[PDB]
Amino acid sequence: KPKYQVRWKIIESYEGNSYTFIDPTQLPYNEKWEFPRNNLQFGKTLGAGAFGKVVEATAFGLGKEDAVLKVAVKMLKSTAHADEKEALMSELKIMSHLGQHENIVNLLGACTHGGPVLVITEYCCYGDLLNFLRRKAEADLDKEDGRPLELRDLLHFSSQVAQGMAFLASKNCIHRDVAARNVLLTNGHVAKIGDFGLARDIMNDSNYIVKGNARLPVKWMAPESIFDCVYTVQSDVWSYGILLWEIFSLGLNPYPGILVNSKFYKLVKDGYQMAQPAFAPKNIYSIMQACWALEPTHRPTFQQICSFLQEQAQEDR
Repeated sequence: KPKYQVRWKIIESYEGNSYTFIDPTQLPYNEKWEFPRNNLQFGKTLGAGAFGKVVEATAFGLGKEDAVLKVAVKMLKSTAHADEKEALMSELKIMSHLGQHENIVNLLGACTHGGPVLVITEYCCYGDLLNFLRRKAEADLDKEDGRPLELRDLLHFSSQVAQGMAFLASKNCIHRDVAARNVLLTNGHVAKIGDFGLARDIMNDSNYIVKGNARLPVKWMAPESIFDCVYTVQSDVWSYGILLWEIFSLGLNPYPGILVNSKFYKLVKDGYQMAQPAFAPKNIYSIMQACWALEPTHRPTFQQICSFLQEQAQEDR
């Protein structure tokens, strides 16, 4: 139409050489997540998109009777396209199924009776990584005032996302939209990877380009995804290299000013790459370059990258 959808996938297998993915529609909703709508106290909108919004709420009695806890709750618009209504449910499901991790935005519960479906996730008080970076980069002190960004901060964001990604990969999960806009920062500026597409307006985002069938983040995509339509863990690693660029350029748009052709697609497949970002050390740039290997199997792994970046961040004796 297009409709709202999150583009995560989970592999069943495995055996082709072809992938068969889980149909989330057939997954069961575990009722353990159910939370009373009235035990939520709604607050400010964290982001409102074309298909729905993401709202901050205060939850009472979640996981413990006395608990008071700031949460993020996802919801669709009143005029929801019949499903969608299911995509939000899928949702949820894929996400039950994955389990918890420190560096992913975690599911906390859901409201499925007494009104429209609500999905309760972890609240992230500093918002998305992209805006944070851009807000610290802007030169005006009435807006932002704080400690100056340093290399160690950028390494922390990078290793924290890599770790979250290493987890998903371990659980046969392909994100399909790793990007600074989808990394959210929690207490102590700890990075978490999720999907914040509901909060954004996809129809007027120059990052999402009509590629025949759908509207895809082509600048963050491996050549074989464009191609060719192949998505893998290695394909998410390519997107991570783009994310690395996003981080070490402090929020600049990838391939800045490049006319997204053709042609552009062919040039990338024939091995065009972005120049070194302003604030990337040579050795971080060489991670980017490795993430953009034309041979998917020559790309590094999230765990490798994670370890390397945790090592680099280590303050000397």
